[PDB]
Amino acid sequence: STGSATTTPIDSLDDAYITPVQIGTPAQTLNLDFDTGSSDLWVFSSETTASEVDGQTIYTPSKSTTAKLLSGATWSISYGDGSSSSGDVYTDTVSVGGLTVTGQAVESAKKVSSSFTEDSTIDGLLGLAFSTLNTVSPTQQKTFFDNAKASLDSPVFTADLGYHAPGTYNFGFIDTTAYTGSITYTAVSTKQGFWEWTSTGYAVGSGTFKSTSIDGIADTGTTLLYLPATVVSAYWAQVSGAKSSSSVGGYVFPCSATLPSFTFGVGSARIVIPGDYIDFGPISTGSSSCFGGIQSSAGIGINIFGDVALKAAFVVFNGATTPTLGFASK
Repeated sequence: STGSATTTPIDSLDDAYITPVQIGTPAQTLNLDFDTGSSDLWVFSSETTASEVDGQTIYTPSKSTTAKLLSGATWSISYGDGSSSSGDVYTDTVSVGGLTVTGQAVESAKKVSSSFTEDSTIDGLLGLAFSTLNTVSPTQQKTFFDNAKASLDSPVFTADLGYHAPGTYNFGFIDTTAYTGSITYTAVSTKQGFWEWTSTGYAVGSGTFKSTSIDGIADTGTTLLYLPATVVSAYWAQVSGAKSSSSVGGYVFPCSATLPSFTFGVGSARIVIPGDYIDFGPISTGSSSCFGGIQSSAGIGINIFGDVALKAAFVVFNGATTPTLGFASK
């Protein structure tokens, strides 16, 4: 089997991408944030604290003939951005882009933190990290991809995120029309439950490539590219008036700037992030200070190849017995 679903920026900045997910019978379509940096499929639901729902589409398990309470199961998750959600769990039929998993753990939010409530466009998350990170207790649950894997033509999904445009998540096949050149595959460590790999280095603009190992995660659920402060300083040093602002919480640059590209290495291959991808627009409406899409990972404890990096590539999440990560230009 295969699935293919369009993923759509939630706003003009590509702050996140939502992918329609059918849950239950008859289908309830929720727009979920596919997150290769987490392993919970959780949704706004009929159970979510009413004051914490503001425009989201909710899953109502009671309207799904295939929903079953996973008795006693609860979940609680805190993301790298300080957001959180928790609740109970149903099993239900979940389809993504024509690919159906029966018995998917659908984690029903009772509580969501303010950032979720405030984002009316995101009805929940569909985690695509390793199921070892799943927060369901006392019985940890598998991700959608883990549940689908055995049925897929190939144990892979691909992320083809758009810059200011829809992209595609494919399950079980590699669209050889979706990228240029070859896919370069690179080793993954699952030791932290992430799609963790080692970039072979970087270049800033037309600058010489710096060969240096950068351990990071391929995280579709993270907007920006978070790299060691040395790399990020090197990048922003090439933008007149760019500065790290503690008040704003990262590098800002003059909205009048033309950003340089950022290249990151995948083995001997190079993925070029156009400078426009690194522009996250005014820090506040009407500000002439723009937020940078390349930020220091120093305060995180992990480098994150988020959407800024991944949308420059066709990315293969190879969930074979030995997982690997493929990057292609597109």
